[PDB]
Amino acid sequence: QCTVQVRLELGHRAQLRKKPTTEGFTHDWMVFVRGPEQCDIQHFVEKVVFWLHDSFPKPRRVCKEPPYKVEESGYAGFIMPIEVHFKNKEEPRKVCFTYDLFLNLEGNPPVNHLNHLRCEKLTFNNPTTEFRYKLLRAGGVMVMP
Amino acid sequence: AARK
Repeated sequence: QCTVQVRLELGHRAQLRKKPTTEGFTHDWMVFVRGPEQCDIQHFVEKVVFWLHDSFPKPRRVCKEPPYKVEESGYAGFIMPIEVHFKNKEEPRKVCFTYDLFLNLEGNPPVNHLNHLRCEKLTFNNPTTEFRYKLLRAGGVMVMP
Repeated sequence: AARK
């Protein structure tokens, strides 16, 4: 009875533009999904889908290859659903996350640049030898339940 | 502030 644990980092960067765009976009931002500490999650990740707000053209943004990121400009923050799909025949084939993109914070001295990061731990129960190999090539660690 |  083997249990495999893998870690993913979800984060974002946002910066006030020197000059707003013609449509009034005030900020440049990036949202990303990556492995911690030089672990390559491409061994076990097939693709990552970033679901942007309806206001953006073609909101369903797909990264099938690293880097897994979206870089955009805008005027407001929003909740971004994010789907990480696995290189697995069996279930689970995907995991769903939600990421809160925030562009600003209220502060005595204004800050032009912002960055945030979260650590998400994923647990797979009795994977196949092929998928286990994939998770462990990406820095996964196995415990016994 | 600005949210959507």
